[PDB]
Amino acid sequence: PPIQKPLLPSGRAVLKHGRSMLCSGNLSYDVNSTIKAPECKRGMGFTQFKRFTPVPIESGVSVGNRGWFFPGVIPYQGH
Amino acid sequence: HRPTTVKMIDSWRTEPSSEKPMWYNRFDQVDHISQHPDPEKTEKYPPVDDTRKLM
Amino acid sequence: SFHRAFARVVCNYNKSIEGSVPWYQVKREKSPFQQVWDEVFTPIWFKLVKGPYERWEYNALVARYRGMGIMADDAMNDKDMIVERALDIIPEDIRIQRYRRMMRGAVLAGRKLHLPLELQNYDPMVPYMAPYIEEAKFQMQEEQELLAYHPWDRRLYTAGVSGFGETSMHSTFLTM
Amino acid sequence: MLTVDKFTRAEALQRASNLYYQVLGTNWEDGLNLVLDVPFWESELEKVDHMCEPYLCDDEIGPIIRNLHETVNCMYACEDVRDHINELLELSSRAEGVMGSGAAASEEVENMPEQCGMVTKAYEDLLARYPEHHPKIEQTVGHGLAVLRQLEKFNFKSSHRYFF
Amino acid sequence: YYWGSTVTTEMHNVSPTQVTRLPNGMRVATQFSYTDSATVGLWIDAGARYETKESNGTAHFLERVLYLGTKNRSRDQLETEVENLGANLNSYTGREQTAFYAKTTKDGILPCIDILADCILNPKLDGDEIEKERVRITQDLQAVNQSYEELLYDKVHTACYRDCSLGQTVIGPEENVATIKRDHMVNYLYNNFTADRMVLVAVGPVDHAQIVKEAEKKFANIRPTAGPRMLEEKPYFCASELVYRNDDMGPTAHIAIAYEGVPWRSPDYITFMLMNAIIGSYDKKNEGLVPGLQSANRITQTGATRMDVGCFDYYTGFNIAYKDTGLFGFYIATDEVAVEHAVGDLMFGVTSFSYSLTEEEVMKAKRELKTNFFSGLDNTTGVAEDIGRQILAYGRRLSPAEFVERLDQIDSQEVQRVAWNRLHDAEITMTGVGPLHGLLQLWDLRRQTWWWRY
Amino acid sequence: GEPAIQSIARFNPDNFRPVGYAENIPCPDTCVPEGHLDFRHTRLPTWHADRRPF
Amino acid sequence: GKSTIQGTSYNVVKFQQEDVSEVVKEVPHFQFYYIGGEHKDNKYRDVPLDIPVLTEAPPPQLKKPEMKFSVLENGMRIVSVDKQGLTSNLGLFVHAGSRFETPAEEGLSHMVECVAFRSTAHLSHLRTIKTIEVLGMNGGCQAGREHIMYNLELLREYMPVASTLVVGNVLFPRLLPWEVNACHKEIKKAHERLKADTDQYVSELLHQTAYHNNTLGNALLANEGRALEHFTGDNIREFMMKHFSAERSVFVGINVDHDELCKWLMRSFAEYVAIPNLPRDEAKPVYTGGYKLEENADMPVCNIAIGFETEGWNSADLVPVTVLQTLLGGGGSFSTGGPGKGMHSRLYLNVLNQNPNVESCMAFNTQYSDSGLFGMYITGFGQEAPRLVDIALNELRKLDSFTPDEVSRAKNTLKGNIFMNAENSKVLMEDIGRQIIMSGKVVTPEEFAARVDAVTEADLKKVAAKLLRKNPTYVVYGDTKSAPHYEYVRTALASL
Ligand SMILES: CCCCCCCCCCCCCCCCCC(=O)OC[C@H](COP(=O)([O-])OCC(O)COP(=O)([O-])OC[C@@H](COC(=O)CCCCCCCCCCCCCCCCC)OC(=O)CCCCCCCCCCCCCCCCC)OC(=O)CCCCCCCCCCCCCCCCC
Ligand SMILES: CCCCCCCCCCCCCCCCCC(=O)OC[C@H](COP(=O)([O-])OCC(O)COP(=O)([O-])OC[C@@H](COC(=O)CCCCCCCCCCCCCCCCC)OC(=O)CCCCCCCCCCCCCCCCC)OC(=O)CCCCCCCCCCCCCCCCC
Ligand SMILES: CCCCCCCCCCCCCCCCCC(=O)OC[C@H](COP(=O)([O-])OCC(O)COP(=O)([O-])OC[C@@H](COC(=O)CCCCCCCCCCCCCCCCC)OC(=O)CCCCCCCCCCCCCCCCC)OC(=O)CCCCCCCCCCCCCCCCC
Ligand SMILES: CCCCCCCCCCCCCCCCCC(=O)OC[C@H](COP(=O)([O-])OCC(O)COP(=O)([O-])OC[C@@H](COC(=O)CCCCCCCCCCCCCCCCC)OC(=O)CCCCCCCCCCCCCCCCC)OC(=O)CCCCCCCCCCCCCCCCC
Ligand SMILES: CCCCCCCCCCCCCCCCCC(=O)OC[C@H](COP(=O)([O-])OCC[N+](C)(C)C)OC(=O)CCCCCCCCCCCCCCCCC
Ligand SMILES: CCCCCCCCCCCCCCCCCC(=O)OC[C@H](COP(=O)([O-])OCC[N+](C)(C)C)OC(=O)CCCCCCCCCCCCCCCCC
Ligand SMILES: COC1=C(OC)C(=O)C(C/C=C(\C)CC/C=C(\C)CC/C=C(\C)CC/C=C(\C)CC/C=C(\C)CC/C=C(\C)CC/C=C(\C)CCC=C(C)C)=C(C)C1=O
Repeated sequence: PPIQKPLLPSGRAVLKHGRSMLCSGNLSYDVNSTIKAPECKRGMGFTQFKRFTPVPIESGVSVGNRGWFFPGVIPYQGH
Repeated sequence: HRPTTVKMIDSWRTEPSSEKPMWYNRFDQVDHISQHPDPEKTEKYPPVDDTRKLM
Repeated sequence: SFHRAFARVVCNYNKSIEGSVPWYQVKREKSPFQQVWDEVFTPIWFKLVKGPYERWEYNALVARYRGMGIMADDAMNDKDMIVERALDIIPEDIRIQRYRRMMRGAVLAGRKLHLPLELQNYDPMVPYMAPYIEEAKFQMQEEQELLAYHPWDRRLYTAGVSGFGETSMHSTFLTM
Repeated sequence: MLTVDKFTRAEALQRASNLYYQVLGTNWEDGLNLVLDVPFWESELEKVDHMCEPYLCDDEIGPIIRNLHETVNCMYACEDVRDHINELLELSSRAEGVMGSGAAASEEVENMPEQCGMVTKAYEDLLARYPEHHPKIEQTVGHGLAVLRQLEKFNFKSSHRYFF
Repeated sequence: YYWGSTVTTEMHNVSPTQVTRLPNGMRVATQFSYTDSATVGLWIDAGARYETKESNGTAHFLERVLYLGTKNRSRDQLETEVENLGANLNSYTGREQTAFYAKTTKDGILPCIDILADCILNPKLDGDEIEKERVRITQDLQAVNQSYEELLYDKVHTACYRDCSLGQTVIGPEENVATIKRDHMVNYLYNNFTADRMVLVAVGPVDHAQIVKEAEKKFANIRPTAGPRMLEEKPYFCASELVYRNDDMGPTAHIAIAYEGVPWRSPDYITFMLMNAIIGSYDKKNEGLVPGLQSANRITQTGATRMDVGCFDYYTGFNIAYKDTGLFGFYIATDEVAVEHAVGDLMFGVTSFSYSLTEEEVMKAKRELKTNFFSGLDNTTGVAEDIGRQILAYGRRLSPAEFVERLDQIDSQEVQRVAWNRLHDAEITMTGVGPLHGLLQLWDLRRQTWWWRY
Repeated sequence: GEPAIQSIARFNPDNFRPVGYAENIPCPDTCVPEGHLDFRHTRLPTWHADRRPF
Repeated sequence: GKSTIQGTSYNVVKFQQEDVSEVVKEVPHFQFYYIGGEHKDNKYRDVPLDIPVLTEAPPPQLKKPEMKFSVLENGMRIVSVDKQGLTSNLGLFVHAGSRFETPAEEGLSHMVECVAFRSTAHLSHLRTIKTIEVLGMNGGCQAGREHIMYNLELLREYMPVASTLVVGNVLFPRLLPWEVNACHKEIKKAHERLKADTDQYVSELLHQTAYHNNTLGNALLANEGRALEHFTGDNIREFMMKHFSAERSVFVGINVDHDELCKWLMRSFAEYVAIPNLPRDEAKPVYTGGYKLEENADMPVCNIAIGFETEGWNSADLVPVTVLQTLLGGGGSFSTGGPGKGMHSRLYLNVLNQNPNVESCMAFNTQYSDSGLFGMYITGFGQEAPRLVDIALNELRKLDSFTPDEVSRAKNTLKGNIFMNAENSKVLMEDIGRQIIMSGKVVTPEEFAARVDAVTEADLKKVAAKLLRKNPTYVVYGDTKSAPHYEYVRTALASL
């Protein structure tokens, strides 16, 4: 059967701060909705490749720091 | 870290520390670390003059 | 296939020893033979050999520590990983005095001098690192079990690391 | 399947159709036919499924695959039931003794009517499960029941159609 | 190895999906749910694949203009009527399937069937509407106005399926978009939107009999059938590279690598779903509760360690299935200097399925695959998509229990057999956009599908 | 009857110190104890001769 | 019902002493290690998916979902709904948000969120997160202005494990010094996530300006400078002792059996003492209005927002103001909505269709327990700002009257939105938890529909008149170099 959600679950709250189910508009198509169906301008299918995380990519941001370095310090040969 | 190893095993002949502590098992517990005495301001044992009188 | 049969044997055996009490947590009574050996050999051996030899070594160790003005727990080498992980979490006041004692000891040892006797009346065997060694061992055992239970396959000699497990770049001869 | 061979859809259609009629045209009643051929059918069936995988929605190859799979399902089911009947008949024969004289007669089947009730129930299940293979079911299992009916007097729906 | 059955009593407690074939050949499928809202639509077997090279783009054009007025209604009247019902008409067109559905309240289920029938059967393809949409489609067609994920998704099909219509894009080439007219759209409606290719799906507080009676009344005059589609060979998978090297679009590089996959009805499809879940997805900006350095996913964990920085700003697996072919692979968005490590690590991970995959990783993946699938069936539109897509793909809807039963049988050994047969030492296609000096030749990447060890 | 959050807070490893820690652990003020030779004793007199030439 | 709490009746669940051996039998079965195994070939390896393989399925058992309410003896309220889905959504809501922070406690609510799912009395940080991962569960913690939520999404068979993990965050967390210090990283990430969402970032600017340096104006996120001084385990523990208590907490479960959920939650608090409930300073928000021009050198567009104070969720104006938001609706050029997607809202007809220079115009409406904000949000190019504000002001002056057709369309669209939003389980969980925290009561989607039908044009006029008498809050974000001054806006609205 088809998979309708990204392989990476969001894990965040669907509703925005201060907005309830009553006053959030229609979550199916509202622009601010976090679960709105994407618009198929170029057709259906690309959502399998799509990155749903709203934060833009920061190229080269470190996630492999085990506590060995302070921010802004450049490791030299791993040490 | 460089290639390294620790002997974190289940021995067949030696008990674990939880079963048999090898240290003197008498500690004082506080509610906050600030309640511990300050060694710098704490009097030590009275100095001895002979190596045979040391504690 | 014989591997499939072997895999089933391993599964059944391990399933039959789940929840077993470790040997040290069993209330064990010595056999009638070990009791006799303890009655005869152990007392004489302690009086004549073990007792005197180990007191001689222990008293020498206490003197060596007192001469350097260091504690026993200062003597631990941080090349041991448990010691390194414990030293990460010790509070600053303990850290400051540990560093000062260790620095004084090395100066004394290097210059072939000994601490003045006025400063030697202390117990060097106070276990001040024990709370942190036990925490470090707990942290390491959790990591061992939940994250290192299988020999993992990785791409070899890439990103400065051999791919055989070590995590620091350029930490072996073949990764220069 | 692990293979580097490639086939066109026309070739795949031919292979699947040939296997389908080979299985259906074979006489399932003779046990040796299934013993000798089934090893060849399985090897071919594995190849046919691999090459016909992209045509499971094809308007020609699709229906052939469904019939082929259904026929193989029925063949195994009928063989299993008839295999049990053969065992019951063989037990009855050995109970007769040497030269049918009882010279070294074995122990009889003490629950023969229960076995007949069990076999007939399985026979009915095949008919419902495989409505498009009744000719093959009657050939193997239906005929087997008729042979048993000679040994023991039991009732099954199609008994009158076998002159009982 | 077999560890038991994960089917539960709760999996059996779901309302049945009732599917009936109307005399004209239209299938009507419904599932009752205890909700105050419903989803009713028509999932049609049509798309860009079934368009010819000259007419490619007509289906997308028709989808955009279908709701812009009908012969009986007008765009303002139609939009006003839907709003008064408190509903919203939606639609999409893909390479192989298309849908026209309405999310509505309970009282609007039958009224929406009428609106959807009128749009599909009596579309008023006004020239003014067509010309305005031509401008919008033309702007959409520009690559600058497309996301890099959308570009790569189309280019993966262009590279992999050079010989067949699956390579065509849904929007179509700009030359066709410039020339499409009402007659093109009228022909496409006549040939493709026929009863035998349509499924009316209703999910909500619905009664199967009532939906069937309305469907037969409103779709009475639909064309019963069209001629059977041409018989064609298995789509040929072309191992090729299609890389757009642009060093003037910033630091991030986007790469997609594809293997030949399996069709929907393949016995191995569920295995490919599980392999897709094992690959998983990772985002440096949404790491989750578990950090990358301590992830259970092996690809994620090894990646996070590379150079003490991590070699994956984002990646995801993909498993795309069509009636007679499929694509299986991964998509990466990563720093320029990290591309060699990233493609190498995600290819080493796929090759590992053939050699050394642990039971632990498989069992975790089964649970996260089930969580994704079941959570998708929470709302009516999710259920409706599932019913419509499945009936088109399989001719029936697989129950949650059946999916779990078949998934229980799949284990590490089954994944290894399928990967060894299909993915080991296999041909690959690479596609890319952005600064890709680090990306190697296709042959170099194609040698990473097997190991010297083991 | 203590709130579990308060109870588990006490058993932080920082709250345990060996009995007698403050009365035994040395607290060095210098690495050169009194009575040991250092630069203050080896410095040459200020009237000395240049030692570079030798 | 055995106990009435804040207007709702709950069934009291008694604590019971159960031997650990007996309960272990009921814990869901799962493994972390697979040491060997019994080999079994895939029996369906040759069966195409189009052929059904499952037979003799037990008949389904369907029950109409109903919301049930229960409470433990320690005062924790339990609300669950069973829609018979296969995935559960557990949620723990605590009435301790940023609004309860004192100025010296700035950012502590966010700090609590950052230390979530770290070490507890009976589990390590690593063991908690690896358990969540191995069982396929997702979730996290989010700290708001009035509440903090812990949520997990999981297969419903593992509910006993998930409930235990969530509760451990508030029952006995070990706020160890080194674990807390590792959470200082999350503050910078939180700011980046917030600023990326332009709509949310402007919303935070509105609230800070609307409520100057008081309850609802407190910054949601902690700063990364002087705030780190009290980002400590001890400080966090003191904050939790002030606000976190079983009496201020609500556990919400979707697609979970109520009796099982109550039983397992009871077993978690049976032998432990929750944080005692203590009185706290709860001051009503002070609305001041004002303005803030926040430059973003990179953005060429100008985002403008003009807001007004609303009485909030507990007022009788909740529905009429919500209807007013749907009537005005709005939209944006970015999207091309089909029928029924706001194409005929007043803002869409009067602004988007008539002003090609307007990139987007929408009406926002935030509701809290005792206060809220209503206003218009309009975007465009920087040089257009003087005209964008005039368009927004002109629409605000048209709220004096409404046509019958507009009122009916707004009411019908609102009802559709209510019912369609409700079918999402995560939305339903967050709606229930927030409602109980705000009001102590749950209003069902059907009951809200009944209220929506009773809204008349007179109600809309009355509510709009009250909003327009408040001092406006005027936020400009992005390219602000051409926006009008605040006094221009106030004089324009001074006539009303
Ligand atoms: C006709 C003749 C035919 C001959 C055929 C012979 C065929 C032989 C086939 C052999 C096949 C190869 C076997 C290799 C095994 C390798 C295992 C390995 O590497 O494991 C590492 C593995 C690493 O484990 P780890 O977890 O990393 O670390 C464990 C921790 O350290 C802590 O673990 P723990 O705390 O759980 O403790 C576990 C415990 C477990 O310990 C045991 O169970 C081992 C007990 C061994 C006892 C041997 C006693 C022999 C006494 C002979 C008495 C003769 C009486 C004659 C009477 C005459 C009367 C007339 O271990 C210990 O307590 C410490 C072990 C120390 C091991 C030291 C190894 C030294 C090896 C070389 C010694 C000889 C060289 C010098 C002399 C050469 C010239 C003579 O170690 C273990 O697990 C422990 C295994 C220890 C095995 C030692 C075996 C020694 C055997 C000696 C045989 C002598 C024979 C003499 C015959 C005399 C006849 C007269
Ligand atoms: C105390 C309690 C009680 C104890 C009871 C003990 C019970 C065990 C004993 C009984 C064992 C019964 C075994 C039954 C076997 C069944 C056979 C059968 O039906 O086949 C099915 C069976 C399994 O079929 P399958 O189900 O498809 O599974 C495939 C896997 O093989 C399935 O295997 P796997 O996946 O499980 O992987 C393990 C695999 C592989 O396991 C291993 O190979 C273990 C490797 C471990 C490392 C070993 C390192 C080297 C150590 C050397 C130590 C030397 C010490 C010397 C000491 C001297 C001083 C004392 O094991 C086997 O292949 C099974 C071996 C079966 C027996 C035949 C081979 C035995 C070894 C013969 C060596 C003869 C040497 C002669 C030297 C002459 C010198 C002058 O077929 C085979 O695979 C068996 C054959 C394996 C290859 C053996 C070599 C064949 C050589 C052919 C030569 C052709 C020449 C042509 C010339 C043409 C010229 C024109
Ligand atoms: C009478 C006739 C009798 C005939 C008898 C015939 C008998 C035939 C005998 C045949 C040989 C049997 C040898 C058995 C050894 C068993 C030792 C054992 O218990 O190991 C457990 C032990 C696990 O220890 P652990 O404490 O549990 O965890 C280890 C880690 O701390 C933490 O572990 P972790 O799992 O957390 O870390 C992850 C990582 C851990 O990775 C490692 O542990 C790897 C360690 C570094 C390996 C590379 C060392 C650097 C290169 C050394 C060679 C330099 C020169 C070479 C070229 C010279 C050219 C002139 O694991 C993996 O990566 C898993 C996959 C590993 C395979 C990757 C395949 C591609 C690379 C190919 C090399 C490795 C092949 C497998 C090992 C072969 C062993 C012989 O594993 C190993 O010993 C690893 C292999 C290291 C030794 C490699 C030796 C290569 C051969 C050198 C020449 C030897 C000549 C001397 C005589 C040879 C004959 C005896
Ligand atoms: C009762 C009978 C008993 C008989 C007794 C004898 C038993 C037979 C076996 C004896 C030999 C055992 C071999 C053990 C292999 C261990 C492999 C291994 O694990 O290595 C990694 C391992 C490091 O462990 P690790 O850090 O855990 O590994 C993780 C890292 O990834 C590891 O990576 P890593 O980088 O940190 O460490 C790698 C490490 C590994 O290497 C080693 O440590 C040395 C290993 C090999 C040892 C030497 C083997 C020699 C034997 C073969 C030759 C025999 C010739 C005979 C000919 C006869 C003719 C008549 O270093 C290297 O790889 C250095 C490579 C340097 C190559 C430089 C070449 C020249 C430049 C390039 C080419 C030239 C330029 C181009 C020119 C072009 C022209 C145009 O090595 C060691 O720690 C062990 C080193 C060996 C220690 C001594 C072993 C003693 C063995 C016990 C028996 C001794 C009996 C007494 C013998 C007395 C002799 C007089
Ligand atoms: C009449 C008198 C009768 C006397 C009977 C003989 C009694 C002797 C018993 C002691 C010696 C044999 C047992 C040693 C146990 C320790 C070894 C062990 O466990 O290895 C650790 C490891 C196993 O480690 P592991 O992975 O199980 O982990 C255990 C780890 N610890 C210990 C820390 C808990 O062994 C191996 O790695 C593999 C060993 C393979 C087998 C080695 C040979 C075994 C002996 C074969 C017979 C050879 C001698 C006899 C031949 C004839 C001589 C004339
Ligand atoms: C009687 C006693 C007998 C005792 C017998 C003891 C035998 C011991 C023999 C030791 C041989 C060791 C060979 C190790 C090979 C290198 C390590 C390895 O596998 O790397 C994996 C790694 C990892 O591979 P990978 O699996 O990660 O591959 C990823 C993708 N690709 C394949 C594209 C790289 O391989 C390499 O990267 C190394 C390059 C390949 C090397 C291939 C083998 C070289 C063969 C040499 C040719 C000459 C042989 C002449 C012999 C004549 C006969 C005497
Ligand atoms: C079971 O019924 C049968 C079928 O099923 C209906 C068949 O299909 C078939 C057809 C099958 C075939 C043609 C296959 C080939 C068959 C073959 C070769 C024959 C198989 C049958 C046999 C060999 C018969 C089995 C053996 C015997 C009956 C034993 C023969 C010897 C006998 C009876 C001698 C024993 C005599 C004694 C013990 C008496 C001893 C006497 C004393 C002690 C007296 C002492 C006196 C003094 C004074 C001291 C047969 C033959 C059949 O019998």
